[PDB]
Parts: sequence; structure tokens; C-alpha cells
Amino acid sequence: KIRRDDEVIVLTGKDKGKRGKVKNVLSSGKVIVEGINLVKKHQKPVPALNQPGGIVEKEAAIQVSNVAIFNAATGKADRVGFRFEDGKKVRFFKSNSET
Amino acid sequence: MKAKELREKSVEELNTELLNLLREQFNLRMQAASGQLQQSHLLKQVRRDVARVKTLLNEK
Amino acid sequence: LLKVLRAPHVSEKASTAMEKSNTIVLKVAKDATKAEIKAAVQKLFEVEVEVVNTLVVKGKVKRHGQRIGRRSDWKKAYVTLKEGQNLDFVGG
RNA sequence: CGUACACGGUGGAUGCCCUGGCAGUCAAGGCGAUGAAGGACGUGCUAAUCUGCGAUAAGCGUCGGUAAGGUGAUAUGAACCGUUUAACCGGCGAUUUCCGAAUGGGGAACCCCGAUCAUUAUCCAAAUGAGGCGAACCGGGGGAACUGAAACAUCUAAGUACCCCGAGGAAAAGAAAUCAACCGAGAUUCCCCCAGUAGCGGCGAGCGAACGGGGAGCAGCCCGAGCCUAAUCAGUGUGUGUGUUGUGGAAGCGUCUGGAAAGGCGCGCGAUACAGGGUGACAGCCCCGUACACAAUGCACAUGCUGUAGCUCGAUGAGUAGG
RNA sequence: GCCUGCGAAGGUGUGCUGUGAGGCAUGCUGGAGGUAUCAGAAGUGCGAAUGCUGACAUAAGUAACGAUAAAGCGGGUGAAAAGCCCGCUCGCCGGAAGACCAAGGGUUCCUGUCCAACGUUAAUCGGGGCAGGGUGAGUCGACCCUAAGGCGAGGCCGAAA
Repeated sequence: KIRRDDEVIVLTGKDKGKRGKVKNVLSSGKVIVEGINLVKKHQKPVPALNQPGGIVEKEAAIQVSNVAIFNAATGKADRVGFRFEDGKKVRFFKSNSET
Repeated sequence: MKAKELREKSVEELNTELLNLLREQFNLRMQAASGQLQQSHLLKQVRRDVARVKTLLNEK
Repeated sequence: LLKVLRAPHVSEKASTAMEKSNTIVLKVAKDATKAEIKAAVQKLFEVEVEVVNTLVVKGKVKRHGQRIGRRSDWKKAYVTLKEGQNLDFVGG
């Protein structure tokens, strides 16, 4: 699964290449990565999309389908950050197949 | 203050603490006075503290 | 002592009083009878009060539409000190 | 001004979708005088509702789980909490206002006490019981009419509707002064059948068994004396299995169309795992999840064990049988 | 056993076929699914109950606004004033449209800002919408008591509220 404690790597959007830590996960399935933001009217580094509007939903809204946490496969992505106190999860993390 | 601190305190220390905290919560009543210095944190903690000491007093 | 009180008072009304006339406004708890409010005052305030009066107030429902009101306000109490000093600060 | 159509509107049908209903099945099944159910009023920085609590008020403590984020539904502004590891999910303890069976007395939630009946009784309420609630199931009493009979007084609808009293999770029955195809069966209910037969009836309409047989489930035992004791009674230790709920975790190619493929075509793979959901369009191999295994809770019933304790002799119950 | 975003179902208009019920094609719209054969399943195909419910047309831009029958002339404010305000003039009511209260209702009271809704016209007005503010007793009243009468407890009656 995806955790806000895991660092992600964009791969499709215009933010392709940027690295950062998740800021929160919504029930809708959208994730906000620390670093992926927009420039408001009064120049305020706040995450959001793009089009004229009023009160609004923050977050750049990224799809899990185009993100890149761990992903064992022939890809261009590299390292990714990840609990430990579990122990059993450490074994899986140690296995090049599980995590 | 944490439960650990209250237990270490003596029977008298818990009484002077409760009386002192009661003193705090009261000056905290400045909420109605619309004071600025006020802070919701300690306001909500004083009621718990006086409660904790009260419960531990019973535990004794 | 430090057990029953709220806001010292408000603007005009609880201001015209305490101006020069020996009288003081202050929001006191509802449960507060007459035992206190002549202690927890006269005790904290550097003075001695004589006559005591505890009021009671409350608004009501309505005010809007297809909503809900059903509530109850709260009540301060006037307490005339005595020929001496007015709390030692607030006032005239 | 008549009709058809066109553009726009009105209106809301239709098509598609549906976080809802309806129906069936499996599992599980009581709550309260240590004062419940329900209701009222409060409680969040702002909060009017709902929900959660209740003045330690949408919360406090402990252990375990879980996990790095979180501050209920509301994705606001401010602010704050978390690694002295919170949020969130599960046992046990503490606290637990007033009324309410309340029960001192009165009362549309407000003011002062074990009220009333009853048992024991140191007769002091001193020690106890009853007095309420709960969807409908079982038992014990009271008991209609419309209606049918194409009228109606028996009959019928009914022993139903409705009234009263009370138990449990289940109730009633029951070891035969029975049955009566016999050198036979042989405790009692219930299911099927026997029967729509025997029987009843202005024998009009209608009403209506049982014995037996085939099954389900099986268990038999207690009151005067003599004697003596492994049934019972009191107490101790204290589960298995099963049932319910919760818990652990990786991985995505080529061509074409497209804003995006979970498309079409080509190639390949897993399966004690041919459920479902998510992800920019029909994804078993993209993510959750499903086998697998683990954990918590309930089950707790039982079994084992300590001290108790057989057996024998005679009779067998009248305002009853019966009229 | 087939069709489909090189676009379906449905809808509108139009072409063709069948004696017909009905089938089918084209264009536009729509924009997601929809069929044929054989074998089934059906809460299966309607103008026609002073029928039920909702919607809508004509009727009509037609019927209706009156004892406290009262307003008028200047002026102020304003984007806008016949009924908001000022002055004058002119009137109405008098057991009363005056004053104080019970019951009942209950914030509708006051101030500021507005008006989309309400005020059977308009409104810069409001008992309208929003946000604040207001109801400070020992001798006033409640609180206390009792009347007709009612209730609970003992007593007495298939049983009992």
C-alpha cells in the first residue's frame, strides 16, 4: 500500500522527475507529494491545479497510477524511502521481491 | 504534568497543586473578558490536571 | 476566592456604572448563589462589598428558518462595594 | 388567426447510474433496586443539526493491537496534538449529578425521607422479598359479534377477536387401574400415514378422531420402620473443540485508437489462491483483497479431584370411586 | 453466434418492406452499450370507471379592493418619493384609536447596516433580512394556606390499575 511516510517519484505529469514525501492520502485516491505545488495569485507556494476559481481544494492531486514508490521491474525509477518496529516487515523489505 | 509527577508528590503536595491549578483555571476565566493572552491549550489541560490529581488522590 | 467569575463587564451599560458611583459589574456563574459573590470578590478585589444582586437572563429560539435554536444564554451579577476603593484599577 | 416545422424556453419523461429498499438463508440472543430502558438539559476556539459524551462532557486511565499522522459527519479560519509514539480498534478497573421500580412527602424534571405490602425477627426494617421493562413464541383463566347456514333461534365464524394472571429461552406432556390386529405392543410429545375412514349432524349444510404402522428422540424414578453408607450435597481446580469478530504482506511489456486504457491485435504468466472493490474507458498477474497463517474475544458447558454416601421389611393415599 | 466511441440504446425527421402486429435503412442528436437464431421466463404489449396523482391550455389580463370615507400645498433626502421626514393648513376619536392592567402571546422592543423574500402598488420605510444591545425589590407578585372535591395507606368484598 501507499503511506504518507513513503517518498514518491512522479513519472507522467509535468512534474516528472520531482522527488518528495507524501503530505496526506485522501479516500478519493489522490496523493499530495511534498514539493509538487502551484503558484497562487499573491505568490504563495500552495499545492493545487490550474484554472480560475474561488474557495478551493488544495493539493496538486496525483494519481497512484503515475507515481513511483517501490516497483520491482525494469524501470527508470530508483531509490524510495519507507516502518521498522514491525520486524516481520523488515524481512519483506530485505527481500528484493516483497516490502 | 503527567501521572508520574502526581504520584511522586506527597498528599499535601497534591492539595497545594489542586488549589493552585484551581487558581489557574479561574484566571483563565478571562475568556469571557475577551483577553488576548489566553490560550485554549492550558485552558483545556487545567480541567484534566485537576482531574488527574483528583483521581490519584482517590487511588491513594 | 478564585472560583466564580467570568468577564469583568462589557461596554456601555456596565460602564456607566463603576464610573464614579460605587458599584461593580461582573459575570458570575449561574450556580453561584449569594454565599460567594461576596467572597471570590471583596476577597480578590481590594475592597468590601455590601448589597449583592445576582441576575438571570436567556434568549430563545427562532431567528432563522428551518434550522434550530433552542438554547440559553448566561448571568452576571452586580455587587456594590462600600465607601472605599473601586477594585484598585478598572473604572474611572 | 388555423397547422407543421425550425431556434430558444418551460417541464420533466425517457435512457443510463444508484451510497436505498424488498426477500431468503446461516450465525448469535436478553436488559434493569452497585438505581436500567427512555427522555430533558448541557458539552467542541467559532458549531445551528446529527453523532459521541456528559460538568475528568464528541472525552480521562491501563494493557494489547496498530501506525505516522491526526484534531467525528464538514474537504472553513486560527490554532494545536503526535517519536515522553498519538489518531484509530479491542479486555479490566475508577468516576458515574437529579428524577425515574424510587420507596419520605408534594411536584408538568422542582423542594424535605428505605413509601406500601410481606417474611424472618436480636421485633431494630436489623436481615431479605415484591412493586417496572422486553419483538413476538409456551402455559393458566374470562370470552363476543359482523358472517356462513344465500332468512333464522341449535349449529357456524370462535373457542377466534378482545380482557385478566404468570414463566422461560424455550414452555406443556410423561412411565400407563394404557392399547385390545394378540401365546401381542407396551413412558410422553412431534412429523408422515392411517382418514377425510369410524363417529357427529333440521344426518341438511357441514363437522371430524383414534389404535396401529413408518420415523425423530430415548430414562427412568421418589413418601412408615430396621440397617447401613461411593446416590446426593458442599467446596476446589478448571479446559479441548467449535462458533463470532479482528489481524500480517511484492510485483506491469510491444503495435494501433484515445485526453487517459482496465480496448482491439500480438506475446507471456500465476492459480490448495475460475469472490469483490479501487485505479483518467469491459485489470485473475497495476493497488487492496482472496489461499495461507496469526491474534483477540466468547464459548467456561465438561472432565479431574476433596469431604459426603448403600441396602432391607410392610403398606400404599374417601367425601374419593360411584349415584 | 454477432455488432459498437472509423460510436450503441433512446429521441426527432425521412426512405424501403410486410395484408398487419411489426421489421429495416438514412441524416441529426446522443454518447454508452445493444442484438439475431433456437430453446425458456414473465408483475408481457391499453383512448375510453362525476376513475387516482401531477402537470398544463382556454376561460382573462376578465369578476374583486367602501364611517377611524383625509388629505392638500411647499420643503428636505435620494438614481428613483402620491403614502420616508420637516412646516403649515385641514380633520378624525373621547369609556374612546386616550392611561394603567388580567389572561394569552412572547422578543415582535432599541441601535446600526440592508432589502433578494414579506409589507393585496412603490419604498432610500418596517412589527421584513442580518448583526449586536436591552427586562438590576425583605415590605409588588410568586413562593405559604385552604373550599367544593380529589388522591394515597389501613379496614371490608372470584380478582384487580
